[PDB]
Amino acid sequence: ALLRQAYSALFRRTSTFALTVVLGAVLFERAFDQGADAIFEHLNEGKLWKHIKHKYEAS
Amino acid sequence: CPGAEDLEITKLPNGLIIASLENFSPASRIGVFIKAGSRYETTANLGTAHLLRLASPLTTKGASSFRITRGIEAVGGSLSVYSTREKMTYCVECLRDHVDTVMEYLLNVTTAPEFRPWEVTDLQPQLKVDKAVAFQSPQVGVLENLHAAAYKTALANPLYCPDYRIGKITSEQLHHFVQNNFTSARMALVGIGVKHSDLKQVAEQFLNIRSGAGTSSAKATYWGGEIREQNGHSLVHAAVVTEGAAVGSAEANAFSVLQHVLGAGPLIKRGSSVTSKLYQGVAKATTQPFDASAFNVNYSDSGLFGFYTISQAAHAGEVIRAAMNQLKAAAQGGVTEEDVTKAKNQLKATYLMSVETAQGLLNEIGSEALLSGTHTAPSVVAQKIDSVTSADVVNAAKKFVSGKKSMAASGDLGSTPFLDEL
Amino acid sequence: TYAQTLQNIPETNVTTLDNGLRVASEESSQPTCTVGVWIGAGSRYENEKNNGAGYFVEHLAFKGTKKRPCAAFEKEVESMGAHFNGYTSREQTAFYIKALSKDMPKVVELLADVVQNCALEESQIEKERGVILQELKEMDNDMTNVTFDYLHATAFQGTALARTVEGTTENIKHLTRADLASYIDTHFKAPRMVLAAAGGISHKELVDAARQHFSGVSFTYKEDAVPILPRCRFTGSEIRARDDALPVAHVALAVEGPGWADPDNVVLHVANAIIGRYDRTFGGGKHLSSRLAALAVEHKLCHSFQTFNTSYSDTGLFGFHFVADPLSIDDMMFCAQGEWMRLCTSTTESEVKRAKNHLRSAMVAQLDGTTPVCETIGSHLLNYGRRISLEEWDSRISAVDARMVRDVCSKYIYDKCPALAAVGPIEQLLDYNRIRSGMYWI
Amino acid sequence: YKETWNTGVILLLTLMATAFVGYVLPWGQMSFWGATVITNLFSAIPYIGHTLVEWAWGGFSVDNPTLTRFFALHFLLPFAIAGITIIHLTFLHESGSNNPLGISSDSDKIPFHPYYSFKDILGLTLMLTPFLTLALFSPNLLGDPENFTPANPLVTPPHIKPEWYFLFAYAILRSIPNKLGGVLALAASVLILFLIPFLHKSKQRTMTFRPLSQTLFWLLVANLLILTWIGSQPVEHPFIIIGQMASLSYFTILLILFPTIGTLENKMLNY
Amino acid sequence: GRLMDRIRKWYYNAAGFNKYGLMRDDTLYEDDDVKEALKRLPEDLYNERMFRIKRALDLSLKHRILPKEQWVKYEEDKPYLEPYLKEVIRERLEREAWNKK
Amino acid sequence: MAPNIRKSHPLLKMINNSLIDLPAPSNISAWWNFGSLLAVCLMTQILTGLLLAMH
Amino acid sequence: APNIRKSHPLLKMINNSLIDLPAPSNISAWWNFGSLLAVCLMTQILTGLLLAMH
Amino acid sequence: VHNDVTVPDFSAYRREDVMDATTSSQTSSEDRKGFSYLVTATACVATAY
Ligand code: HEM
Ligand code: HEM
Ligand code: HEM
Ligand code: HEM
Ligand SMILES: CO/N=C(/C(=O)OC)c1ccccc1COc1cc(C)c(I)cc1C
Ligand SMILES: [Zn+2]
Repeated sequence: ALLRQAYSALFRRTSTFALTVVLGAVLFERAFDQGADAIFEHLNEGKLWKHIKHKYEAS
Repeated sequence: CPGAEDLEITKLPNGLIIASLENFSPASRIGVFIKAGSRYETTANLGTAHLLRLASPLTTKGASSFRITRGIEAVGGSLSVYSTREKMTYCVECLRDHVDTVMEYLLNVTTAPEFRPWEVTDLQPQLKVDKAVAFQSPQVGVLENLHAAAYKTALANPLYCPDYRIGKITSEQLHHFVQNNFTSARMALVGIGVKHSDLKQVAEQFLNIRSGAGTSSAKATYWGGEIREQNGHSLVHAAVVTEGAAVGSAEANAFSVLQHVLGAGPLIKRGSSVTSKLYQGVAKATTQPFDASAFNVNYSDSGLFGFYTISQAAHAGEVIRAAMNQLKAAAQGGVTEEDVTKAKNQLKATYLMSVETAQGLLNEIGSEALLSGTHTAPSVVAQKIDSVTSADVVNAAKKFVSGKKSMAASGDLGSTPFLDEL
Repeated sequence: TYAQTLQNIPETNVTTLDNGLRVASEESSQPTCTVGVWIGAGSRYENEKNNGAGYFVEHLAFKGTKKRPCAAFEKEVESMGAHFNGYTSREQTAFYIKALSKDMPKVVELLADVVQNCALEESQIEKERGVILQELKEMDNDMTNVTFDYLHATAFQGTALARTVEGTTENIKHLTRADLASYIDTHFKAPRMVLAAAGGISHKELVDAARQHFSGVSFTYKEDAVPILPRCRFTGSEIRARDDALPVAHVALAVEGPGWADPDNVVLHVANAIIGRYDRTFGGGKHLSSRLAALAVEHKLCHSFQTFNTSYSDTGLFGFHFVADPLSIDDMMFCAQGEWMRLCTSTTESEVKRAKNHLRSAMVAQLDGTTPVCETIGSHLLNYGRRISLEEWDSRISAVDARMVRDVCSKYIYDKCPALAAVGPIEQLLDYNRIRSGMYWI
Repeated sequence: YKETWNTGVILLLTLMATAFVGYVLPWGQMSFWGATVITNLFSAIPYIGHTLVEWAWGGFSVDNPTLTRFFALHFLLPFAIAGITIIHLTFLHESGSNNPLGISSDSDKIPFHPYYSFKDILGLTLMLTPFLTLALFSPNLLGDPENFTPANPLVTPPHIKPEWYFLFAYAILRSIPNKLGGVLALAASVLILFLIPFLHKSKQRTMTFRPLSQTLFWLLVANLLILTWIGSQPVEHPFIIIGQMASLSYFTILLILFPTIGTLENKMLNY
Repeated sequence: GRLMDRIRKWYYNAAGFNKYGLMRDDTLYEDDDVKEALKRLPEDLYNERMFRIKRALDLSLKHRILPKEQWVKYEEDKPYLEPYLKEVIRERLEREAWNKK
Repeated sequence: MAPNIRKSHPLLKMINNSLIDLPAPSNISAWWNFGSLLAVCLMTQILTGLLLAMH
Repeated sequence: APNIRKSHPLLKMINNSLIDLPAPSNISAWWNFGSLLAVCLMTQILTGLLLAMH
Repeated sequence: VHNDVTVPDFSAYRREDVMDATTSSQTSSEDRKGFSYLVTATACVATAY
C-alpha cells in the first residue's frame, strides 16, 4: 500500500513532506538529465563530436 | 470504610455560624451565605449589590484577579455568587483534596476585596449585558415589576441594577455596602463534603471585618400597585398576588400547600395537570395554549402569593379571570379533604427531591443555619407540614381574595384586564 | 479524602432477566429516588417513511395506556408526587420517573405499562400531530441545534445519522396509528432495554417487581438477537444556511469520532477540557485558562463556543461550535482551528494536569442526584456493556499525559477533511479549502 | 520605532553600496583602486569567498566586465532606495513622528501643512546653499585628484583613500591587521546600528533630560570625527595606535557605555 | 551619609525637566506598562499630567522654558505614577511566571 | 463617499494623508527636516544621475 | 490583531491583495493575463539587467 | 423548517471508495490523500528542478 505508506511517512508532516521534495528532486535531476541527454544524443547518432572524436584523438 | 456521619453546627462569640456535614462524596462544596441584597439598598446606591455579585473575580488583599481564576481553574475548581433581594451566597465546588486550596479564594473574595477603581469601571458595562441575557425571559420581566408594584421599599427594589445607575456605581459604594452588610452575625460558613472541625478552624482563625449586625434593612412596607409593560408580544405574562406569609411564619405551609392544591409546576412531560385545579379550570375557559401556576414567595419580613399566567394576546383576559374564580372557588370550601392530602405529599416529595443536588442540599443546610442556627430535621418539617388543616388552606385562599392585590404584566395587554376589574 | 471516597461508592448491581431485559441500580441512604427504562432505540433505527416515530411515540407515551387512559394515568402519577420524564435521541430513548423510594415498585409498573401497553388512542394522535408540528417551528429557532442537526445531516449525509430526531415535516403529517405501533412493536423489546434505578432501593425488591411486569418471554432465538446497525459514512463537507437577517451566526466544525467503545474517547475529552467553553458571562474573562476563551475576550471573537465529543455506538462527532457576530466569525474560527492544532503539536503537561482535574469534577458532576445517576447507568450499560465507576474512569484519566494527547488528537484531527455547519449571516466564514488547510501546521 | 529604524539602516546600506559603484564609473585611478582594495577584502572569507570575488569581478581582477556590471548596479540601486524609502515612511506613519521631548504628542499635534511643509522648504534652502556654494566655487574641494588620472592597473596611487563619508569606516578597517578581522570590523562598524534598539535602557526616550548620556553621545560623535581623520592618514605611528583606540572606543560606547550609563542613569532618577 | 540624596538631587537638576514644569514621571516613556498605569490614574491626576505635557511641548516648540520661579523642585516632585506602575509590573511579573508553571 | 476631493480619491488620499493632513508633533525641531531633505536629495541624484547616464 | 498578516503593515499588503483578496467565483481565463502581464515584467526586467551587465 | 432539508446526492462526483454509504471513509482516507499529496509533492520536485 504505497499511497497509504506514503501519506504516512512522507506527505504527512509538512516537514518530512518538504524533506522529500528536496531529496526527491535530487534523484529526479540526477536521473532526468541522463535520460534526456541519452535520448537527445541517440536522436543524433554519430553527428556529435562525442562520436567523431576517436578520429583525431591519440597523443 | 465510611458511612453515616452527623451534621455539626457551631457558633463563635462574634455570632458566626458553621454548618458542617461530611457525606463522603468525592466532592466538597463550601459556601458563604449572607444576609445582603437589593433590600438593603437605598435609592442612592441601587444595584450596588448586583455589581458586587459580579465583582467576585476582582482582586483581593490576598489574591489577584488572576490567581483567583487561574488558581481555582488549576484544580478543576469553580466559584459563583447567588442572591435574592435578601440573601447572598458565595460558594466554590471542587474535588475533596483541593478544598483548602479552593478556600483561599473563597475567604478572600467575600471578606477582603480591594475593589480597585479601575477594575470596577472595567466591569460596569458587564451589568449592561448580564441584565440583557436575563431579561431574555419575560418570566424575569414581570417578576421585577411585580415586586415594584407590590412594595414601596427594600423588597420593592430590583434584583438587576436599573439602567440609569449602570456605570454610576462607585468603589466606595461597594465597600461601604460590604463593610455594612457582610458582617459575621449575618454570615454563615456552611459546606458539605468536609469534617466540621476543619470548616471551623478556617472560619475562626481567618475571618475578620465581621463582629456585628451592621445596618438594618428598612422594614418592608406593602404598596399594592399595578405596573404594565405594553410591548407587542404574542404572549402576555401576568402575575397577580397579595401579601402572602413570611419565612418561619406559621401561616406559611398553608400557602405552600394552597399552592400545590392550586397547582404549581408539572410532573408529566408534555401533559396536563389533572391534579392542578388552577391549570384545569383555566383550560375550561381558554381555547389556545397557555400556562398558569401558583406563585409563592416567603421573605424575611413579608411574602407574596397569587397566580401567574402566560397566554395568547387575546386570551389574556379570560385566562386571568378564570384563574381568579378558580382561586375563589378554592377560597370557599371548594377544597376536598382529599386534595389537601395529595398536595401534602407533592410538597413533601418536591422538598425531598431538592436535597439530592449538592446545590440544593448545601442551600437547605445553609438557609436555616443562617435564619435560625438550627437544622430542623427531615421528620420535623414533615410533622410541621401535614399538620395543616383544610381550614388553614381555605382561609389562606381568602386572605388573598380580600387583601389588596397588585398585578404586573408584560405583553400586548390590549386584552389583558386591569387589577380593579377582578 | 478523595482516593478513598471513590471506593466507598456502592458498586452497581446488575442481573439480567431470562427474557432479554436487564436491571441495574445503586442503593443509597436516600428517601427519594429515580427509575426508568433506557431503551436502546432512536432516530437512527428509523427510515425514510417512518422518520420521527420514536419522537411521536415519546409524545404519546404519557397520554395514557390501555390499562389506564390519560386522565387516570396522569392523575395516578401526579397524585403521588412522582415525576415522569423522558427523552429520545438518535441512538437512545428513555422514560424515567422520580418519586419516593416508597413507591419504588408501584412505579416500575407504570414504566412497564407505558413501554408495552401504550394506549395510542387514535383520537389523541391527530391532536399530538399539530403539537409536534409546533415544537418544530419553535425548535426551528434554536440555532445552537439547527446547527448540530445540519452538522449531522452533512457529517453523515445519506446515512441514518444524518436524520433529525424530530423527523421530517411530512412524516409527522402522515405517520399512522400503524407505524407508531410498529416502532414500539419492533423497537421497545426487553434485551434492548435497561431498567435503571438509584436511591433508597434494594436491588432485590426492585429486580422482583421487574420480574413481575417485565414477564414477556421470548421463544425463538431471534427475540434474543440484538440487531446490529449498518454503519454510517462520514463525509468531510459543509452545508451553509445563509440568512443575513439572523442577528448572530453559528458555526460547527467536527471530525469523525471513535465510538463509545474506544478508550481514546477519554483522552479526546481531556483534550476538550483544555479548549473548554465560554459565553460572554463567564467572569474570569481575560484571565480564563482556555487560550481560545481568553483570546475570545482579548479580541471579542465570539459570544459563546464549546468543545464537544459526541459519541455514538460505532462513530462520533468531535469538534466545536461558536456563535458570533457576522464580522468576527473569521478571526474566531481561525483561532479555534488554531487551538485545535496546538493540541496535536505543543500541548503541555500543565494543560493536561488542569484538564484532568477539570474532567474529574465534570464526571463527578454528572452524578449529582438520582435522575443523573440512572441516566448514566441507563447509558453505561446500554452503550458500554458494563458500568464504569468513578474509580475506574478516574484512573483511566490519571493515566493520560501531554504526550498521550498530542498523539490522539493528531490521530483524529490532523489533516482530516472535516464537516462544517454554518448558519446565519456567514458571509465571512467562506471556503472549505481554507478551512481544510487549517487542519495542519501550527 | 524598530521597523522605521531597520528600514532606515537598510536604506543606508543601499546608499553606501550605491555610491561605491558610482565611484568606479569615472574609471580614474582612485575609481579603479578603490574598487580593487575593497572588493579584494571578500577574499578573506574562508572557502566560499575566494570565489565570490572572481564572480563579482566577472574576471580575475577589476576590469571591464566589472565596470559594466557596476554601471548597471548604479543605475538600479537608487530606485531600490526610492522603493524602500516608501516602506520607511510607511512604518513611520504607523506611529507618527517622535518629538524632542519624548512624551505623547497627542496632546498637541499640528498639520504637516503649512507648519512643516514650510519649515521643510526653509530647511532645504539652508542646506542647498553650502551644497551649491561648495559645488559652484570649490568643485573639487572634496574629491581627490588621483581620479583625474585615467585608471592604470599597473601603477598604484601614493595613497588610496575614499571620500570623507567612507573614511570613518576605512579607518576601522585598517585598524585591525588581518584582512578578515578588519572586514568584520568594517561590517559590524555599520551593521552595529541594528543592535541600538536592543541597547536602550533608559526609562526615558530622548537624551534631552539625560545629561550623562548626552556627553557620552557627543564623545561618540567626536569619536567619529577622529576615525574620519585617522582614515585620511597613512599607516604610521602615531596614527595606527590612535586608530585602533578610536575604533576600540567606537564599539565600546555603543556596546557598553551607552547601555550602562543608561541603567545607572535610571537609578539616579530613583527608578 | 547623605551622599546618595545629594546625588539624586543633583542629577535631578542636571536632567532639568523641571525647567519645563514636568514631573519625573511625566517624562516616562510610554512602554506597555506605563501605558497601562496611566489608564488607571484618577481623572484629576491624569488630566493634570496631560496639561503639564501639552504645556511642556508648547514650550519646546517655542524654544523657551518656565521662569526660574516656576520650575519644579526635587522635593516637591510628586511621583504620582510610580505606585500605579510598580503594581502593574508586579501583576504582569506574576502572570508571566505562572504561564511557565 | 466624501465631500472634498483629497480623501475620497484613492490617489490624492495618498498625496494628502502623508504630506498635508498628516498629524505632526508641534514641537519637532530642525533635526526632523533631514527626513524630507534625504528624500529631495534622492529625487535629485536620480535625476542628475540619469542626465549623466545619458552621456 | 490575532493572526500576523492583518496587523503587520507589510504582510497586510502581501495578504490583502493576494490571499484574502475577494475574487468573483466565475472569472475565466481571460483574467489570468493580469498576473501573467505582471510576471512577464518581473522577468523582462531581470533578463533585462542580466544583459545590461554585458 | 430545517428538518425538511437534506444534503443532495453527490454520487456523480464522489470517489470510487467513499461512495458506499455503509463503508468507513476512514480507511480509504490515507489513500485518497496520499495520492493528491503525491501529485503535489511531485509537482514540487518538477518545479524545483
Ligand atoms: C534612504 C534615506 C532615508 C530617507 C529618504 C528617510 C526619510 C525619512 C523621513 C521623510 C522621515 C520623517 C521625518 C524625519 O526625518 O524625522 C524619516 C524618519 C525616520 N528615519 Fe529616515 N530616512 C532615510 C534614512 C534613514 C536611516 C539610514 C535611518 C537610520 C538607520 C532612518 C531612521 C529614521 C527614523 C528612526 C525616523 C523616525 C523619525 C522620528 O524620530 O520622528 N532613516 N526618515
Ligand atoms: C542613489 C543616488 C545616487 C548616488 C548616491 C550616486 C553617486 C554617484 C557617485 C558616487 C558617482 C561618482 C561621481 C564622481 O565621479 O565623482 C556617480 C557617478 C555617476 N552616477 Fe550616480 N549616483 C546616484 C544615482 C545615479 C543614478 C540614479 C544614475 C542613473 C540611473 C547615476 C548615474 C551615474 C553616472 C553616469 C555616473 C558616472 C559619471 C560621473 O561620474 O559623473 N547615478 N554617482
Ligand atoms: C502594464 C501591464 C499591466 C499589468 C501588469 C496589468 C495587470 C493587471 C492585473 C494583475 C489585473 C487583475 C486581474 C485581471 O487581469 O483581470 C488587471 C486588471 C485590469 N487591467 Fe491591467 N494590467 C496591465 C495593463 C493594462 C492595460 C494596457 C489595460 C488596458 C488599457 C488594462 C486594463 C485593465 C482592466 C480594465 C482591468 C480590470 C479587469 C477586470 O475586468 O476584472 N491593464 N490588470
Ligand atoms: C519593459 C520590459 C522590457 C521590454 C519590453 C524590453 C524589450 C527589449 C527589446 C524590445 C529589446 C531588443 C531585443 C532584440 O535585440 O531583439 C531589448 C534589448 C535589451 N534590453 Fe530590454 N526590455 C525590457 C526591459 C529591460 C530592462 C529592465 C533592462 C535593464 C534595465 C533591459 C536591457 C536591455 C538590453 C541590454 C538590451 C540590449 C541587448 C539585447 O538586445 O539583448 N531591458 N529589450
Ligand atoms: C570604488 O571605490 N569607491 C571608493 C569611494 O570612496 O567611493 C565613493 C573608494 C575609494 C578609495 C578607497 C576605498 C573606497 C571604498 O571604500 C569603502 C567603500 C564602502 C562602500 C564602505 I561601507 C567602506 C569603505 C572604506
Ligand atoms: Zn591625493
